[PDB]
Amino acid sequence: PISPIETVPVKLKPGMDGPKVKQWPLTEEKIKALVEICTEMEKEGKISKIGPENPYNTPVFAIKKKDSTKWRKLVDFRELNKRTQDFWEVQLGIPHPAGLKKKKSVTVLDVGDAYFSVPLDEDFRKYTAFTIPSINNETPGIRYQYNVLPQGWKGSPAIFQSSMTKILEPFKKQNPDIVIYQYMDDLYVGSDLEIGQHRTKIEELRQHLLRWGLTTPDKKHQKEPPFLWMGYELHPDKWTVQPIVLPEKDSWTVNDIQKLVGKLNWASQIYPGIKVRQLSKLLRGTKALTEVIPLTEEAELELAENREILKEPVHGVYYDPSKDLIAEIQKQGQGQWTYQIYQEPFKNLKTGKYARMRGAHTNDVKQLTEAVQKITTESIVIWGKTPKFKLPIQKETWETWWTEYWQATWIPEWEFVNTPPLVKLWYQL
Amino acid sequence: DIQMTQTTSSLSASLGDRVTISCSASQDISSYLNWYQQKPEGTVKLLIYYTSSLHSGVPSRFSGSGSGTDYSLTISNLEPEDIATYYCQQYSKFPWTFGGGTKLEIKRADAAPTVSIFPPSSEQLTSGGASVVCFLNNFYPKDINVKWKIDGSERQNGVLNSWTDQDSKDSTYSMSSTLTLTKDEYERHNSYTCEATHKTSTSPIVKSFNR
Amino acid sequence: QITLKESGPGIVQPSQPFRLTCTFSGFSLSTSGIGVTWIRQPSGKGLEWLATIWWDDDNRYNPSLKSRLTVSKDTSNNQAFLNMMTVETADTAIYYCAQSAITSVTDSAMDHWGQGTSVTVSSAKTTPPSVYPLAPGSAAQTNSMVTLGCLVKGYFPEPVTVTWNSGSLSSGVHTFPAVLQSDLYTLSSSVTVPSSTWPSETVTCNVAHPASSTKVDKKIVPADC
Amino acid sequence: PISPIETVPVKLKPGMDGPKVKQWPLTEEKIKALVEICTEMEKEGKISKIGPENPYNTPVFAIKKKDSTKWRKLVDFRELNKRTQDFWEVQLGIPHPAGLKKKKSVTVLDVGDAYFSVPLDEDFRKYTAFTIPSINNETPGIRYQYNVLPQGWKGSPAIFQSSMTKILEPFKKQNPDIVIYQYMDDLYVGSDLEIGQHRTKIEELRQHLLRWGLTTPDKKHQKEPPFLWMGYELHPDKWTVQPIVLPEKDSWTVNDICKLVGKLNWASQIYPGIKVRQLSKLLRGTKALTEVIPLTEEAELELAENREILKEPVHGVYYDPSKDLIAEIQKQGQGQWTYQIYQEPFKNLKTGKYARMRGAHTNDVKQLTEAVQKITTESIVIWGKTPKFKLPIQKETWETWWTEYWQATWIPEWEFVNTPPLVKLWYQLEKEPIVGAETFYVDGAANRETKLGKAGYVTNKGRQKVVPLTNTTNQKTELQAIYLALQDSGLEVNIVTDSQYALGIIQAQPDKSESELVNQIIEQLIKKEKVYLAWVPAHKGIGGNEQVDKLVSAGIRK
DNA sequence: GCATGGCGCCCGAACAGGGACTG
DNA sequence: CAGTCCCTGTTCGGGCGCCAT
Ligand SMILES: [Mg+2]
Ligand SMILES: [Mg+2]
Repeated sequence: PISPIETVPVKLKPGMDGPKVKQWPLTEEKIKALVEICTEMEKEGKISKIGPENPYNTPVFAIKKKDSTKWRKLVDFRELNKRTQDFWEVQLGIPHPAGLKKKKSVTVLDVGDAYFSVPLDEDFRKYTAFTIPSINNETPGIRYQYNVLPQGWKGSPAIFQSSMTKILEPFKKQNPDIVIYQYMDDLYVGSDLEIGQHRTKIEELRQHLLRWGLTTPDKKHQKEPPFLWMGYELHPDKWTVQPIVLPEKDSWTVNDIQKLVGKLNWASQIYPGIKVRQLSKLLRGTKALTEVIPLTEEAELELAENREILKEPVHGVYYDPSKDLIAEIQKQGQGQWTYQIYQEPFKNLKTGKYARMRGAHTNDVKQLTEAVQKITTESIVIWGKTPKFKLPIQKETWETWWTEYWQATWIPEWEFVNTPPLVKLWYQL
Repeated sequence: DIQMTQTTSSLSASLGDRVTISCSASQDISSYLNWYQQKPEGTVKLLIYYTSSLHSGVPSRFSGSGSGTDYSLTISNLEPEDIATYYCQQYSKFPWTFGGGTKLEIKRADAAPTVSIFPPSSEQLTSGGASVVCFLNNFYPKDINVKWKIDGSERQNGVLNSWTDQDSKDSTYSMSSTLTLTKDEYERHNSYTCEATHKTSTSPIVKSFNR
Repeated sequence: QITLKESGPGIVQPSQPFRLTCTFSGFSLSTSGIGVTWIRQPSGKGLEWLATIWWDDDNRYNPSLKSRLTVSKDTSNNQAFLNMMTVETADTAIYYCAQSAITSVTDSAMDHWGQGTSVTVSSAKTTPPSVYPLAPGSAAQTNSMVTLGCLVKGYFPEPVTVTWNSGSLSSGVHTFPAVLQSDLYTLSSSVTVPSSTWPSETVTCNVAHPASSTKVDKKIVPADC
Repeated sequence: PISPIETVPVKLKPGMDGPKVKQWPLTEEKIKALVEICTEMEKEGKISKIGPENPYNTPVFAIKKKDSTKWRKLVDFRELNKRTQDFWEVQLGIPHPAGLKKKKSVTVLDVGDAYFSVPLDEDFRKYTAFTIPSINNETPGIRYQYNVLPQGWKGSPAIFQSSMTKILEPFKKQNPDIVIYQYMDDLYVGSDLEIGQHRTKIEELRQHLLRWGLTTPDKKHQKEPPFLWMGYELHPDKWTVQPIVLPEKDSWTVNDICKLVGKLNWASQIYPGIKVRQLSKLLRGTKALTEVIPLTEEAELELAENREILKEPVHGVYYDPSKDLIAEIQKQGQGQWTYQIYQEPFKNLKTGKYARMRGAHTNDVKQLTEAVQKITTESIVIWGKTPKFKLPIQKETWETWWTEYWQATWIPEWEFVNTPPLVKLWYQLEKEPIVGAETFYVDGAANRETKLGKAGYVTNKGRQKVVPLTNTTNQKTELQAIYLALQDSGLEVNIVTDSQYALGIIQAQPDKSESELVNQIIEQLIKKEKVYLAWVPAHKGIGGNEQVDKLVSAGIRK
């Protein structure tokens, strides 16, 4: 019975019932884990066994974080999260650090347990129920539900936000420079000190916390070769928007003209100062493609002119925190991926290109997921909200392995799309 | 226990030249190799880290290269400070390992050993001991070969040797060699010979004496 | 501004422990990437790795000696130590302590080194050297240059300071590295001068051996019979 | 007896009330019949006589089991089920023999009265009320309420399942090295102990359930392979699927097919390649459920081959942990695919077939991709591990696929098995415009309000063609244009469209579809030696187009 | 006036969402 | 653009096979 604190009420969005999502297959290696970490949570009684009588459900799976080599249970509370919401956006929204993006070194702390110490609203508990697969379906599933604020549920941080703001009041007053943001199960701490100092300061916060019972994971650092642990910190500076460009041909076959006509045409939607007529003229009659058309000075006049318009920020762009976020990803080629984050069609807030993780094993699924997580992390720092993903992949395939390479406490909202190479504008070069 | 090897042991070049040393691993150590410069005095400095990268304040005439198992250090064009031993360390898996080093010397017109043999100083003998010094001086190259023949018959016991580093001025080597016998054994023979087999004379240089 | 200095007992008795102290300045053993490594180098041989003590204390040992080695620190004083147990003659070498740092995802190097300490294993008891002159005879002097020698035999421990004519004579002089003869050091020096000077003008061997508070000279009197 | 197990609380679907459904009159034949059974039940505790204030009732008639001629109570819980809250069902998937490990000693059990042995929530019984009418219009019939788990009731299954799970709960923690495969109330127990220490456990268990109300009747197999479990027969070294006897009727009717197509499925899990895509399409269309149907020879071939396989007996093996898994895909008739999952040489763990054509226009890597994906998931479920693949499609082919595609993809560790039909894309667009061909500018258009429209092209050499079409739309016409140019052209050509639609469809390297147009548009591609398509934003001014546009815009509105 | 729950398969329908044309 | 249509993907329902009560 963890805390004397009085339970805060929550009621899912009107005319909407709780989650009734099925449990996807889990691989031994995960069940085993998912069991042990559920058996023990049951004893400390943060969780409680339950049977059929509870009509709701949500799925669970676990990921062995490479970050700490310690398995972490993960409940896909996206439906439930959606259902319940006057809560975390309107009622107890947690403000955003204008300047978290502005730091040069930010780290994420998994402050999940901090939650296992607050009683979950009495009535609202039927909703967080989940189940556990058994290999070869040897026995029925093992259902349970939460009694304390749950992990990865938009409500926790909102509810805990009170005690969290207290636990950090000191650290922040004694260290006014550091900036701290909380998004669900994580703590975003960013500084402007040398990396060596940051590491320290972060390692020191991991203390001030511990003095409060909030224990955070033990990220390991190996002394053999790939010093992966060197990338733990985020640096919102190599964060550079990637505008579009129009290649350069010494001479331009017919082909070359058209392609560049379309791109220039598409882009017109983004930036409205793109003209094509005085440039497309050079293509007037049904001619062979392979023909080396020469660039009029009337034409070239704008070819290089239009490009000048592609080297800058967009037209009266703004970010409305009241709308959802969307992100698009196009498998560009040989490990390369590019994306755009927008709320309104053709009025993006960002573009860029996740290059690649050298250990991408030449796996587009793996790389893709990683791009997602990556892109997701950015959105959180920058605007403080997760974007809905338009995933360049076939549902059924993505659903088969996204977990395997997933290494995050949260899960973003996604959908699938088969939309071929529209123009090459979403630029490859 | 990832064995690191530098084939070329002692390489000798000359000012102006451009040289390259070999460091071959035992496995694809994925460019996790570092280069070290030990100067004849004894201090060790860092040249290259991550097969090719340059440590701060290190001359540009320094380059690293290698991939998987074969790596090489390339000094653009020699100077007088580059002429010293070189080491490559592999940091891809403890235990860490270095090569066997590659001594970088200075090529100098070959010269022959200025042999000199000596009689067991009275006092040495006054106390019951007899050594027989024999200096081979300023020869080139290093690879020399001594031989101690007593009244013709070669001797094994009592023989000692000591080489010197390349002299930084006349670029040559020298070498003490001592025959330590007992006084009774010294006073039990008359002939003692020092023989110097160098890459200069088809005939060993000799010098000797009789008590 | 970074620097490291090995401290040691210089000479240790066979099968007894010794303890090297690496005192540094210019970085702490706290800053994340940092760590100290201990390299060894036997007389004339190549560099050998011993151990590296990291800031997290995930110290790693040379497998071939872990059973005897032991690494540690005192981060507050900026010192890092290395203890070796049951040392054998083979442990005689120059010990370096270097500042190793993991910079990035791919770079880890021992950026700065010390100068090392000379640890020698020998149950030999301090003893001064007996000097013997080397005057050529039986194939004696003519018009050119003659080579004069000087022998320093049976001393402990290193080193010895050998000069000719108290520094006066110093152009054609060769002092060779010593050698162990029955756990006792021996070595010679050869000085070469034109006949026009010797024997006409005295030539003396200046031998000094700190450890025994001794200083001795030996005149190179020419051969008699 | 009945169990000391705590009762699971079941409510009614929110806002509703119990079932108040009239009992229809029955024969004295049936009434006194029922009265027998109920009296029996009531004495056995399964039920109890209720008071008059209970307004609920659910029908209940009776029937005769011709063989015995004896009778059995049949309650119609239809209405309750409509008003009973819904549970989150626990049985997640049925087990499979391919997922068992050879255990020294083995036993199989079964509980008696399983449902009739688990207490029904005190507070819900009133709803399971039913009446057994009086012969005549006399005093009310005899009222009764349910006390145990009423069979034919929504909850019943799920509730007995959890109950059975909790009852085994302890015993398992005490003997963590015994496998207890529980299915409803069917317990298969196996362990590597000595037939003795085993019996001492087996017993020790029977006495643990008995203590809980679970009667473990003498319908338990001990040292009795073939063990008859879950529809199979477990043999020490191997397992057999209980004999499958397919209906071989003279004149096939729609419904009779389902009893065969299905049974065929059931066997697809052990018998290699059981192509059924054939006789399947029979049921296709919108058919009655007793309507007769002609056994097409196409369907005959399927039945022929299949009937053949089902003739030669076969066995499956048990799963060996260490020896990792292998899944081998085989290409079959169009759409069909087969696979045998194994670990050693030619011993099959299990086999199956996949033939779902995903999407309108697909091809053959895609299908294989999907094959592999579906096979994995199916193993994760039986062994909790992904298997190793042996696929008929060489590294070369694949390598090109994913690198060329704009959609992300992957396949796990796999080698190439040389065993045709092999899988490899059939055609291949061009990256750059080719010189030695006319650049055919295509297009087409249509008027919804008419169902008609034209489609054709204009080549750089002034050539032209414009066929007019009826009953088609823009996406039909624009995909039509591309067809011509792919006839009215050499072995090398550049085609230009404005339909991302038609363009997309193509780049995907389709190699089969539903519509013929795009089956023939495919045919032209496999035929030609070089093609390259480019795209341009129609209604933009781009020359090569305007020509074809206007040419096919003879009907732009009205 | 004939059961319930589970999984699979195969078919067809209603459904959802994106893109394209039209007055 | 508002109102509609085409096309493609997905979900769901219905019947069968199998398992059990
Ligand atoms: Mg049975
Ligand atoms: Mg058009």
